Amino acid sequence: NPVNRLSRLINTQFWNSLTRRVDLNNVGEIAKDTKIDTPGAKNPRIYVPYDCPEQYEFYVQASQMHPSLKLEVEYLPKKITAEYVKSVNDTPGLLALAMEEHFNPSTGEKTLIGYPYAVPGGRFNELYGWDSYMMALGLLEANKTDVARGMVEHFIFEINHYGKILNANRSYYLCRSQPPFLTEMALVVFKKLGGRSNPDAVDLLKRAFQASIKEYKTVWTASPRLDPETGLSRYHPNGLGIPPETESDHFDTVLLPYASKHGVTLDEFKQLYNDGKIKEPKLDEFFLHDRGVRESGHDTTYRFEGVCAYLATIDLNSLLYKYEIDIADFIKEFCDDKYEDPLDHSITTSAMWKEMAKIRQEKITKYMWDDESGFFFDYNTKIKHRTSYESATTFWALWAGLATKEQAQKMVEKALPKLEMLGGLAACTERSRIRQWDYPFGWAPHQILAWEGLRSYGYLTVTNRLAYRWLFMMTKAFVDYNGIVVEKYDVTRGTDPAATEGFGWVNASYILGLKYMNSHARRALGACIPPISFFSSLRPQERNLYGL
Ligand SMILES: OC[C@H]1O[C@H](O[C@H]2O[C@H](CO)[C@@H](O)[C@H](O)[C@H]2O)[C@H](O)[C@@H](O)[C@@H]1O
Repeated sequence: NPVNRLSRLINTQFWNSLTRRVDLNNVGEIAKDTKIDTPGAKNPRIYVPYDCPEQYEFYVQASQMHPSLKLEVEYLPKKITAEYVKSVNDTPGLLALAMEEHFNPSTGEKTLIGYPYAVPGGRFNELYGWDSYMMALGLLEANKTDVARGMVEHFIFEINHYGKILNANRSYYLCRSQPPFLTEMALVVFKKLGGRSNPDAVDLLKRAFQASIKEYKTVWTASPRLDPETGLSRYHPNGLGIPPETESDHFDTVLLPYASKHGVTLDEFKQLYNDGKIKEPKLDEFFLHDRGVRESGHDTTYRFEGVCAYLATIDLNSLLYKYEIDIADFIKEFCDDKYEDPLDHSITTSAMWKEMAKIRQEKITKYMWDDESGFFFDYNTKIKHRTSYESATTFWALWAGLATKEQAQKMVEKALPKLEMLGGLAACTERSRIRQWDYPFGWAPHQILAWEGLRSYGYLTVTNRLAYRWLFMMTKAFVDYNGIVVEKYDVTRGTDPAATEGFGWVNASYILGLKYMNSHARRALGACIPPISFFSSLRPQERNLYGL
């Protein structure tokens, strides 16, 4: 049965293939980076913060065992400047992450070994920000918790030492980030470890919310990201120059007009721009929006390219609402409703946080919600106007819990039909739109968040329907492509003419979706029954379970 075959592969072979753990021997296997080709990328390299002498010894000694790798270890400055990262552009490296202390019981000798984590797979050998929530959900269903806990330990380390949750842990990501899930990601691992019963669980919960509170204040509600007028946050990374990790050809088309304006060859224009010599304001802004699109994880989409820096997205501000609610709960329970940030000595109560979320919910509705169309749009903070682009991320409002019941149903009735395709939810409506993250492409995170969001607001029959559509499409591809799991899916079309690891959040979308399926539906999936045929075959009251 292909449903059980795919599931079984995801739970065992796939996650193991994607799992990474740093020991002394595997460095340079973990440090492999194909995305940046340049003379500095030939030898493996790791960067370490100035706070971690013990980690420095670990990796330094790692180079001493296997000089074959020619691995180079380098400390990092206490203050990491945008200019500084531009300097390591041509000499990249992997960033150290959380380490687990393991003591010899007889002789007490302490050895360091990395916490486990999952990579998205393939070209991406690093821990990524918003993939890791998706994967951790799937790993907790596969009952590998240590892999999920490791990533939480990593996000904590990322926030303290690197100042935010990184797009991924590499030199060239140090100014970027990605949509925050840390609060909810901490809760689901807390509950799996046994909750308050487990003292290690409670410890972890506190450290993750301590870090979450700092990420909130110092990153997302700080400037430049925070818009003072609206009080809503935008994606505004401080990265400088042209991002190294793209294709050498990638930007050549937009750069070429500027080079001709400056009368030099493009390859010279590239170098002189990265040397700061050319000052072009209009182009400096473009690359600013580019880095903002890469911080949104949606690179690339038409609602963003040339648009989103100034944009306050339903995406980010929804996940912030979840942060504010989660933080409030944490303080009221474990902090006795009094929390004083040890950094700035700021006292806060749950009532205050619960307040802050109420204002956010008000201001989101003010600047975003549209009752006629049923969508949450994004607000441009520069020109002070609302976007017309209909996006699938509007369901994050449900996932966060900031929408009113009235908003939700108007959104289910009016908004959902335009996003619901054969394979589930397209990333945006056809009218709103060949880019990557636009129609006709569905993406796993969009599905996962909408499933749980729709469930919280009381529609799980819609989730059953949308999950069937997605799992059917994934199952048919598994059998038609002979075990190949593909990263991207066209939800409006059918099949076509190393997948041993799959792709992390696609794997997780499959299992998370199957929880919503009863045994009748799982069997229909094994037969590769299309949704139209499956639904029409059900007794009318069973068909109600799918919202039909
Ligand atoms: O072209 C390089 C870009 O790759 C990443 O973005 C993709 O990979 C991530 C992990 O799969 C996803 O979270 C993301 O949604 C994808 O768009 C990276 O995030 C970008 O910064 C790179 O520029």
